[PDB]
Amino acid sequence: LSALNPELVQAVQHVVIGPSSLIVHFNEVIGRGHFGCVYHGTLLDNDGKKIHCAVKSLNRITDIGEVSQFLTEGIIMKDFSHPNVLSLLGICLGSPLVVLPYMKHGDLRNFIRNETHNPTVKDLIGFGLQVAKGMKYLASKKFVHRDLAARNCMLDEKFTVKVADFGLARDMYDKEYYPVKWMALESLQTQKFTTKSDVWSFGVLLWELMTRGAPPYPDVNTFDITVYLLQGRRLLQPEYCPDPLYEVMLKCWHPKAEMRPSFSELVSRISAIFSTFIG
Ligand SMILES: c1ccc(Cc2c[nH]c3ncc(-c4cnn(C5CCNCC5)c4)cc23)cc1
Repeated sequence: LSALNPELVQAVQHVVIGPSSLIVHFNEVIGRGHFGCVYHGTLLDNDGKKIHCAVKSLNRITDIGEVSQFLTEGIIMKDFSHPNVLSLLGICLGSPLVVLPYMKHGDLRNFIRNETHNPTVKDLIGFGLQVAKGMKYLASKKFVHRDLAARNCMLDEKFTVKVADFGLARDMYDKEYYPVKWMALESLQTQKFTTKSDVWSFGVLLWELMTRGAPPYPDVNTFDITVYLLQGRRLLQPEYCPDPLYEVMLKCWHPKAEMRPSFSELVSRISAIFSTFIG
């Protein structure tokens, strides 16, 4: 660690959590191993307030080159915070640690699929509006997510949705062993991603919300999706999805990227749909 470049060490000081400020429960994993090496932890802020956090161990990092790159991703991610985006609490330098807020309800897809939970149509549109707000923020920063889906959004104790799976929180489902159906048509054809291809993914995420986590295009092979979309076939209107909300989804799947709504337009249109419900 003494081999680290000093101007880079100075640069990362506002992101670094001192080892005396973090208590990691290496004996308690979060999510039964489904999210890899992530543990319960306790972060002590400057005032001594105890913060329940999720601590990911980055075992895939060994050399000083990978360590430096990890410090930079930390510096960049610390500048991203919004109520609807998973916010980095900090980093710790065993293996390097990524400290994230604790999300009581885990991923959005498993929450809406859980038979014991009963989110209303209002609550579901509300989750889609929160995702649109988080994406509007990421898009304003010229950030292209590339993997927006309900599995990649987290839900906290106050039912606030956090767009995740970016920066140091990427490869969320990295399991140790012993997304073509969300992609825009041009991304399937050219392998190039833009904010307008994230708008497409957003439309598929809206459809996941309104069907309470059903898998998209279950009868279509991942190889056959391109042709299916070129024929002008699209995901159908879910049973209890309001028509103006389905109109919004169809706009997200326009074959011409330039004709799709912006995330700013999506927040505007969805906020007005959301306001029609009693609460
Ligand atoms: C890297 C990047 C992002 C993560 C995601 C993550 C960050 N903070 C979390 N806080 C809690 C949980 C989580 C997982 N499952 N659960 C619950 C679900 C309801 N039943 C009890 C368990 C909570 C996940 C995360 C991980 C690694």
